[PDB]
Amino acid sequence: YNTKNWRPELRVDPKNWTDPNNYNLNTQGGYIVNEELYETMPTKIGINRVN
Amino acid sequence: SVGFSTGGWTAGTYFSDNKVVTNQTRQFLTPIYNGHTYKALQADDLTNENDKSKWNGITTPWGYFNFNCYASHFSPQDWQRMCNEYKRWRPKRLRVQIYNLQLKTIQSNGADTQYNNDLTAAVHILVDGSHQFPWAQHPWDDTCAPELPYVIYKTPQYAYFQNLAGLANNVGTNSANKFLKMNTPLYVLETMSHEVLRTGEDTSFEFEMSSGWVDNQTNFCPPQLDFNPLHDTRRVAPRATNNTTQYAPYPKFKKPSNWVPGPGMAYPGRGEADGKRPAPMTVTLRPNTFIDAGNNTTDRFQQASYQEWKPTDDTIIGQSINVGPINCAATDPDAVTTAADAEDDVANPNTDKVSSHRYSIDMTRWNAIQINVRRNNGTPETTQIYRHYLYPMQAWNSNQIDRYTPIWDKVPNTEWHTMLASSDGTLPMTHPPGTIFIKCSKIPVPSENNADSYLNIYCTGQVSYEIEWECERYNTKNWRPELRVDPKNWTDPNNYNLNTQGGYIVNEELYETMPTKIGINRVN
Amino acid sequence: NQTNFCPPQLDFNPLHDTRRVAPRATNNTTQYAPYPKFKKPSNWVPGPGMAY
Amino acid sequence: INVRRNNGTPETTQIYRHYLYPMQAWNSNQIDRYTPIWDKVPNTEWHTMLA
Amino acid sequence: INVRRNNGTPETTQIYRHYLYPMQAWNSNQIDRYTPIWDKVPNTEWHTMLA
Amino acid sequence: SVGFSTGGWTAGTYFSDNKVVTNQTRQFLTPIYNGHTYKALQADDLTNENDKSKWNGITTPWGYFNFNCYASHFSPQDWQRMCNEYKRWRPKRLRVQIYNLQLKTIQSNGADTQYNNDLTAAVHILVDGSHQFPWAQHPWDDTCAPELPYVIYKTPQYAYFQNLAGLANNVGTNSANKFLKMNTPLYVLETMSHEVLRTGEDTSFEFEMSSGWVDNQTNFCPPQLDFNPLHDTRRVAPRATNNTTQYAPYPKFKKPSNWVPGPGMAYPGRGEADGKRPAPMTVTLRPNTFIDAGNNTTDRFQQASYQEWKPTDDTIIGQSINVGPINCAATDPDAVTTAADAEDDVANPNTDKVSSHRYSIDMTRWNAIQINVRRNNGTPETTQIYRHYLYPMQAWNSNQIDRYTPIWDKVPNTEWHTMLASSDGTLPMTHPPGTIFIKCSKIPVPSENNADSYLNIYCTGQVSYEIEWECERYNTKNWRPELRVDPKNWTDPNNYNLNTQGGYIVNEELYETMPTKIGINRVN
Amino acid sequence: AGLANNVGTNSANKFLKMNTPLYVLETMSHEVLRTGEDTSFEFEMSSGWVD
Repeated sequence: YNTKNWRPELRVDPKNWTDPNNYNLNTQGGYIVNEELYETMPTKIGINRVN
Repeated sequence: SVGFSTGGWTAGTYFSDNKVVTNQTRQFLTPIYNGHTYKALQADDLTNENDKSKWNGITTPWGYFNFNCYASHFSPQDWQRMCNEYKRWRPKRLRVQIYNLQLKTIQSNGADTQYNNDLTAAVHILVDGSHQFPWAQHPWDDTCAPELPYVIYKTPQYAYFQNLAGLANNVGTNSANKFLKMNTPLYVLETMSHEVLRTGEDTSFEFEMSSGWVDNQTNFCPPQLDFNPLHDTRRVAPRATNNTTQYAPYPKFKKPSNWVPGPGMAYPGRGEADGKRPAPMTVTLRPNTFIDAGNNTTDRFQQASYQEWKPTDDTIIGQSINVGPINCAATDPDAVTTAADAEDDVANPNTDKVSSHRYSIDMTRWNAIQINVRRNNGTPETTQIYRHYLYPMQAWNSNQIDRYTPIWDKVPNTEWHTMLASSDGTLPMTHPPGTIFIKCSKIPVPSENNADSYLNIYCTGQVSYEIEWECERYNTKNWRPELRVDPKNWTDPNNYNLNTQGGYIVNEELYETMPTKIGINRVN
Repeated sequence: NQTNFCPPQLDFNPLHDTRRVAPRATNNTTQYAPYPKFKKPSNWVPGPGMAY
Repeated sequence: INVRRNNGTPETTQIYRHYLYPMQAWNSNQIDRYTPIWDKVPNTEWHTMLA
Repeated sequence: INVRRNNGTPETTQIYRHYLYPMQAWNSNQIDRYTPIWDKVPNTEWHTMLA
Repeated sequence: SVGFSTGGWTAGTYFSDNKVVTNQTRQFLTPIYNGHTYKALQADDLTNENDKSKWNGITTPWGYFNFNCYASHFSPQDWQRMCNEYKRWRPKRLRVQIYNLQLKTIQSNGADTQYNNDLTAAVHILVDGSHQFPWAQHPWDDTCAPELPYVIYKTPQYAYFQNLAGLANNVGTNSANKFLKMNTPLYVLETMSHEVLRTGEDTSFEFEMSSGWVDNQTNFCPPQLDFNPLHDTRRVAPRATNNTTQYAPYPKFKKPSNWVPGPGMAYPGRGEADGKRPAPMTVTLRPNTFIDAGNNTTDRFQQASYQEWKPTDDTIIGQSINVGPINCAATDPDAVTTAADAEDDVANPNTDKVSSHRYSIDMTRWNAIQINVRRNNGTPETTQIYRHYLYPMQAWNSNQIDRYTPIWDKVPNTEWHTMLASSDGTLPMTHPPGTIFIKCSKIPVPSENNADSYLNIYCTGQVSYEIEWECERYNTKNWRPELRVDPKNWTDPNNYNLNTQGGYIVNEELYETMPTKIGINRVN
Repeated sequence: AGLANNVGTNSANKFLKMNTPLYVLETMSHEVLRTGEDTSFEFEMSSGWVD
């Protein structure tokens, strides 16, 4: 993408996660995904296109 | 140098079989806009209850040129000749020249205001050809270049949309509210490379245009009625008696057609005396992660059904999304929803003064659509379809346009769009001619206190703009003479003429239409 | 991967009037008044949808 | 959608099913990483736009 | 089509006129030997798919 | 000629795998400085007890351009993209163009002030590329080119240091006092060849830059903790019982490391409410042949020990040598000693408004260092090292920087220097981009009495400046997603945006950091 | 565990926990060998002297 936007844009990032330990392993070998809440890593989060 | 002109006056229209070329030159005036600075513009502060909007945006120091209208490129004479001699036309390309620039300082001496030229002052000229800035241009804006060639053209100031105050605000956590507010873009034209020009310099621009045709011809025959009555159809209509069906052939003058009337919506609008919800269609936006604060801090929604949020009237009015004309092939709203070019005194009725596209006699556009069923008790009943969408086997024509119609509109930049058939008569194009932005240079002056203080200047120059039009002459086997664009029907014989005060006389008693699609028949 | 911040209906310059006028119905006749600067009718229809 | 009756009463109703119509423009909804990539278009004579 | 009201009552209604919509796929109806081969598309600016 | 522009507006950022190119243009204003003359500047007269310095120097009629800051070259958007997409970057070269020059006379007519251009007036432009003049530039000066491209850039006035009044004075015979006073240099820019330009002329400059990298990645693993706990270490820890030593192996999760924590000093400073000695480190200078007069005519020293002279507090304050941040790899002072960009009303706390580099999560930077001994009576005791110098086998990382950080600093011109690892985040370079000095020509007017009387003028023009950045994209084998520079954590969603007054909104409620080294892990 | 944990807001605690990497060797290309296969490796070494 190229943009002429001045301001910074939203990006896919862990900061909004309820559970900081996510997509990580526990001591039993369990793969930890979305136990407390669904943590979305969606498309179309931040990149603006002009109309 | 300072004493050489960078161009000359170019004008006149060239006619030929396959192409028409229009040439216009205007003297223009560009002032300083917005105090040479960018500002946020919030409609909630500017409006009142009669018309309220949450529209937010940015006003810029820049200004721009607008060529989009036919009266800008065609005199009434030349428009008449287009409508009479050609079955269709479309713009192929636009060439713009800006030259003979003059930069004058505005300096007060005593009570007098003296105008002296600053020979080293410059003008900023930016062209955005890839549309990387917002494209703030509403097609029916009054900002277009003037119709009369000797009238000065004041360039309009550029401003664009940022967000809706009701949607984009500081509310909730991980909410569409904050994200719309966080993700709101800001555009500054000084972040793009552009030309700066002094009085001896000039510049030029060319834009290739791809689009659909403006059609000048009309269909006398409804596609459903094109058949030979002299002969029977093999096709038979059902007749329901008790639990069985008896069949009988369609009458010779009624033959069922494969061809469905085109899409249409006959919605006039609310017709209210306010400016709240004037359009036939309004739209409300509620992102699914939106948080309603139950205050005036956000838009308001009540849930009407499970997972359904109905906006309040204030929310509809606030987001101020107005869609029209939507009528497409429906002819009842034509007069009411296409209107333009009217000033409201309320002292005298403007009903017949206003311009609209109501004058089409085309037979592919429908008043009403009836669907027919029969209930179990044997009662036939018929209802009408007021909103009729795209359906297989539809064929229809666009509505007429006139000379005061805008030429193009910009197709929204989106993943998906349906066919581009406009109810207002513009030609939607993916890339319209790129916007030419113009700004007077900011000449600072020293100030003792820290202050932004500049030299008051303005720019004057000549803009020459040219469109090459692809056109096609008509051939017909019609025996009879056809309707043409002509003054004979005018209520006021003195029209597009000047009065003794220099006033240009247009449509004082009544709107005199010079529409497309008046006379030229095409066979079905 | 990209999002539209601007509704295609709202992309316009409020600083200027639209030539286009809205109908006002009094008795059997129509009076016309211009659309407000911040409400400009759009050619662009909201996309297809079903909320069920 | 907005209409006005003969007695002068404006009334507005909502369109819950809204089909393809001329001059529409819109975007797809977002996806995430757990979304399937493709689907098979049915083998048929006719199909509308794939959105 | 299926909705649920606020009081918890599900209700279903039928669509008797169903227009072109994204992601539709269908076939033409059968023909026989007494069917006409062709028809003329109306001469017009706009037409939808010929089915 | 007078009516031709000597350039155009150049802007925009180019991104690529191996290089990023920024382009900025600013309209600038250069006034007459210092009455077109050189003057001595003595701080003892300008200051008072709250902040006193013996600083002496020269103020010049010249002024200069300052490009040193990231916000000058990067919009918040472009800074975000650098931090997200690249593991490191450094400036390769700087290109500067000065053009479209305008020289206006300031002449009063009655109560009005009229601005007319003098077409034959000139501008002096001096570039010192070999740094033969003093380099007066403190990296955190507020004199840098403006962040917003449409803001006017007022060039700062140039002034430099000569000597310290306490050290350099007329005292003693054959003393460091007189020699410092005798040997004090004087620099006049009119003794170097330079360009003079009228409105039709322009000029350009290029500067090659060699430097270290700005690192965008963070170490999740302390180099001491990178080991496999599943296995024993052969290495055994001593256990002291009476006069003998018993050995036992280190635990599996504690394995002694060869790697020493990097150098650091955790000194906050005095934290006093005055401006006297604000830095963590202060330095006093006493040449060995210096003579103390026992008066206020010199600096004051008491001998504390044989051949040791301890300065009085007034002497420390007077010489005004302030050194910080010195913390290097120590993280406790990070917030307090790196702060910047704060105005003190004292009415509202600026604690969270101020910018500092406190946000690094890197694991190579230490809170505290403990050393461990055992006395003869069997008592173990542990103390901490508050100043920890360079030592063999140290490895550490720089602290984070933000967009408001200056890019470079000048390495002092000296025989010896240690490694260039900055606590403030600048890139020290032996030759920074040469300073471009600018001065309005001195146009004298005749005067009846002998007097220095000139014509009041100022210069306006456009400066275009460009940096080519060498950058590297990151590759990682990390499975999990990483932190990125993003608005989500902002207290104020409306940031780096404009308000309705044209104000540019930055960090009103709290400082919103867009730091380097936020998310990208490098393996130890 | 003392540094990286779920505590505070916008804190080094959560960021250390969020930003913790995970490495899985099956995400890198490598050889698989049966009994008849063999493999070899060479490593150039630069270092100081043992005196």
